[PDB]
Parts: sequence; structure tokens; C-alpha cells
Amino acid sequence: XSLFVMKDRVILITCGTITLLNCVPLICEAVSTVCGEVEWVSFMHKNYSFPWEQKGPHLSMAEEFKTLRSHFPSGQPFIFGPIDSDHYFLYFHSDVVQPSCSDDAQLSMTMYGLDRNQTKHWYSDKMLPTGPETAVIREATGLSEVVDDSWILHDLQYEPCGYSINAIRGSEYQTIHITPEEHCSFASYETNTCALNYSKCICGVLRVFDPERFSVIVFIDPDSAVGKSYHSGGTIGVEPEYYPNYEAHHRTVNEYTPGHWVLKVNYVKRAV
Amino acid sequence: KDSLSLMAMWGSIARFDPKSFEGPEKRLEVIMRVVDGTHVSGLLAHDDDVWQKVIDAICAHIVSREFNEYIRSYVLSE
Amino acid sequence: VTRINQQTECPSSVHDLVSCWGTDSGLEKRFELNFAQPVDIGTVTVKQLASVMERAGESLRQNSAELGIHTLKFDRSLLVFTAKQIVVRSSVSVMLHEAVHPMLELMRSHNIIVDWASFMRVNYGSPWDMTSETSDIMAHEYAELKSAFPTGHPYLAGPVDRDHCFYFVYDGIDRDPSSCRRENDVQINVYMYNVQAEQQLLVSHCAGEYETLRVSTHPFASFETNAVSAASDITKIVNGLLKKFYPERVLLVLLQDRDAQCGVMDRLEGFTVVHRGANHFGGGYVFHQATYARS
Repeated sequence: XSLFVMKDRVILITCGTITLLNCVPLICEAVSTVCGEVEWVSFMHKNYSFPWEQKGPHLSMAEEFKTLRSHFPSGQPFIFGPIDSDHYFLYFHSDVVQPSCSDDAQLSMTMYGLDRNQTKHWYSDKMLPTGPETAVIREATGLSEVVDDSWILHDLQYEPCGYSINAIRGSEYQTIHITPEEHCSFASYETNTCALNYSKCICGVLRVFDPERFSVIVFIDPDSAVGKSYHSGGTIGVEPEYYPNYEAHHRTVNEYTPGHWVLKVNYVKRAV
Repeated sequence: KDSLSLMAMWGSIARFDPKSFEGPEKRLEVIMRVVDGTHVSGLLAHDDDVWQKVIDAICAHIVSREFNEYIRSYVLSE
Repeated sequence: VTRINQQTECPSSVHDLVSCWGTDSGLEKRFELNFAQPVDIGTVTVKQLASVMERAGESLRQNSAELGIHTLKFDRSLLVFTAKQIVVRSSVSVMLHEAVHPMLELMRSHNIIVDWASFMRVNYGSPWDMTSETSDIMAHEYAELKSAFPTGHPYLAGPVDRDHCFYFVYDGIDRDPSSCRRENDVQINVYMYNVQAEQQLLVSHCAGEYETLRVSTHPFASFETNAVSAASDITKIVNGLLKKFYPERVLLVLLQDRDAQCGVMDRLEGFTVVHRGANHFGGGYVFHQATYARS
């Protein structure tokens, strides 16, 4: 995958072995032409399921760190969660000379072991862009609920399997990518929607995939709706009470840069 | 390799069974400042030609495009 | 750099992974064991504890015996043993991971069940420094720890390129409602980098409760306590430590156990917050951490 270009930022999401960092020089150039100034860069990825197959600087977190340091020497890396299990790698750089107002929001989900009755619909012997055939898939699987009629959307059904969808409404976006293969089943979800509580959003995605385990990370800005709620003892939608079929295995909280926080939680299905 | 990536690999091996595609994604985000002389449209002033060259740098390509008064959305494939 | 695909086997164990696929820039290592049941203070002898530490290149030099506390002072490490836990803190030149398995075997020979364990190291540099052996040691530490506790996991709290703590945690605590194993521990750690103008001390006012202070080489001081009274006024004792030592950087770790006795103090005197964070373990307990630098 996904690329989101906004008035003030770029968001590039890639999977597989795409060497994502090779496009940084061109993004810096895209900001210079319009006479902008880079002030905030983040690179993030859930721990790779097969790190030995990654290429370029992505074969090791040290090399991702080395690469990003060559371009942003002040940036800082982090690792949230168990290093030999579900965790996130983050590299953050900022040159904020003008104290601004941060009211953005970012919600990401990584889901493994997807529902087998659902994977049947993420298969296809022919390529299919956004058309009547993918509409059937959205209704048959439940994506119609996550991406209702108020959203502009374009999606792609892959061959032999695979599915991607983008959705935009106003300044909000929403994306999903699915790897249906049983032995390496995975699905991702990300959105920037403003919401005092993410419980219904998350549950809507869980009902589609009902995964054996999933992680959720939440970036909280100080001046956002969720930020005001979080910084006053309010619940934000990732608390264990909202997921009774799941057990929280580890949770992290970090103020990676002043005033900005990140929450991450790993959930595993109890499997009675 | 480094000790931390060594730990990460052992966790991926224990959950690995040859019977594989990388689902977990990489995310890059760049936010820019706005100076007096900045284009009033920001990065949206660029046409799709600009962003297509970006995707070529990573050996990928656009498949479909949807725009908006606020966002440009592109779906990509290897 | 050229790179090709080598179709190689998967290591059957962590040890094979370290040797086949894989100057210490730390400042202290810490190894802790807790037991499913309180252990008699005198069943594990000083002789047996000293032999375990000989596997880590340490020789016993002094030992005292107080109410509920046995203290063993080595060349570069300090060992405390109460009915509830064994804790050893050592300098970085001590291969403290080589005492993990022998220590566990010692417990096994005494019918002592270890249900919780941790290995911790405070780093000033990064493990990604290829000119330092820091990464090869951490790999070995992970080999013994994961070998001994396959269910344990490592974590890294704080910026990987700044002051931070890398620790391994194994949680085998029985939490069945019928279990009498309670979790109301107090653990407060203060690491003070570059203090102004060497020793290993222990002080205790109650039984089984202690304060330990280590000072050694760049100078640094390491303070720890498990006294329940300390968890009621942490903001006071840290300020007393900063005045006494006056460091450039500080790293605090505070344990909030399942039965909470606790967020890090938001502000410290003449210090700015570099990083703040917390690790909420599934068992219900939390490890809070914050790093500071002189303003």
C-alpha cells in the first residue's frame, strides 16, 4: 502493498522481500520539490516469520539500523515485546524545531492462524481487480462490515491466493492484506481513524479472521481524542476485557519521544 | 549476525514447518514540515508519475489508483 | 557484498544456532531465582553456593549470616540468598551465564522447585557494535537461559542505542486459584552512571529484606532493595542517592508485582527524562523503567 500520499506525509507498506528502504532518497526528493522539510520518519515492522529469507538491509535488525542511521543519524531503534516471539521493531527519527500539535492516530493489527472456512474465499485461479467478483468475497467473508458503503475502496484478489484492499474516507484510510496459506496464515490491518475506543474496530476485524493469535499496536499522540482519553485513565479498546476468548500474553507501554506514547499487546486464543 | 536478530530467528524457527510467504509487513512513514514557500497542496501537488518512480525503486508497481480531496491511495504488488 | 542462498539445516537447539549462525559494553549483570515454596535458610550451604560461582570464575572471599539473609561476597559479584530468592549481581567480566545451569542443578539436588527466574544486564552501549564482544556474550547468555528455560523469553526495555536493560524472564509460577503462591514482591533498582568522587555492601533492618550497593569501574554505583518500606517512598531514596553520587545518567527499574505494593517518578531533580516505559507481563506483574540524563 500500500501507498498513501497525503498533503503532509507518505505511508508506504510492503510485504514479502521488498527492500523498502531503497525509496528513501526519492521520498526526500519528493518533499524538496514542493519546498517541504522532513521532520518525522518512522520505520516499523512486526518480527519476520522467516527472517533468513529477507534481503538487503532487512536480513538483520542491525543492518536495518545501520541503513537508517546512514540517512538519519539521530534516529533511535526500539523493540517492543518478546524478542524470540511476537514483537515490533521500530526506528524513529524527528527534527521537530517548531513545537506543533499532534492529534493523529495509528492502529495496526497482525493476525496469524486465520479461520479455515474464511481462507476458502481468499483463493482464486484468476486475477480480479475491484469488481463484482470481489464484492462477493467481501460479503461472503465479512469485509463488507469493516469497509461499509461510506468508504471509497479498491481491492485485489490474487492468483492462486492472496487479497489486498485499500479504503479512504475523507482524510481517514484503512487497509488489509491477507496471506491465506494455512501453514503460514497471516493477515494485517491498519487505519488512522480517530476513535475514543478501538474495541468495535478491532472486534470487527477479529470476527472476519478469528485468528489463533494476534498483536495490536497503538500509537497515541498527546492531542488526539484517544490521547485525551488515555491520559485520563480512560479505556481505549485494547484492554483484555474486550477479548474474552483471548488471553493477554505480554503488553508494553513506551514514551518513545516526549509526549508521544505507543501501546502494544499480544493476544493468544485460549482454545478451550 | 547480532544477538537480538539471533533470538528473533530462533523464535521463527520454532514456529516453522516446511509444508512460505512473508505476511508481516514493513512500514515507512515520512511527515514533512510546511514553510511559507511550501506548495499549498503539499505532496499532493505531485502527479502519479512522481509516485510511480518511487515504487520502481523497490521493484514493484501500481495496480489501481483512487484519489480524494485529502488522500491518494495506491495498491501495489511485487 | 555478494550474497547467495545456502540451503542449510535448521539448528535443533539454541546452542547449535549460536555456534553455527553467530570489551563487553555492559556495566552489571543480575541473575535471580524464585522458588515455588520458601526454602529453609540453611539447607543450601555456603560451600554449595561457592562451587556454583566457581563455574563463573568467582572465588568466595567473605560471607555473613543474618536473620533470613546469607551474603556471599566474591571478587566481582555479590550473592544474596533468602527463603524467597537467590540474587547475584556481578560486574560484566564475570561470565554469569555459566552459573545458571549449575545453580539450577543445585536447586534440583535439594528438591527446590524454581518457578520464576530472570537474567538482566544494564548496557551503556549497543549490542550492534561490531567492534565489541557484547553481542557474542549476549548470544551465549541466551543459549544457557533459553536452554534452561525454553518457556522463558528475552526483552529489551529502552532505546537499543542508549541506556537500556536487556533481561530474560521465565514465568512458571502456579497461579491455579488453589495455589498458595503469592506475588507481593518489591524490587527497586537504581543504576547511576559516571558518579563523582570500589566496594560491595549489604544493609538490612528487617528479616529477609535488604539493601545492596555495588560500586566499581568510568565509575558507576548500583543500588537495589526489596524492603517493603522502600516501595512507599521511592522518590525520596533516589534523591538521596543522586546527591550522594551525583551521576550524569540514571536508570531506574521498579517492580509492580501482581499484588501491587506504581509508575516511575515523573520528575527527578536536575534530570531530564530520556526514556520511559513499562513491560506488563502476562502474569499480572509489571516492570517499570525510566532513563535520565543530567540537564
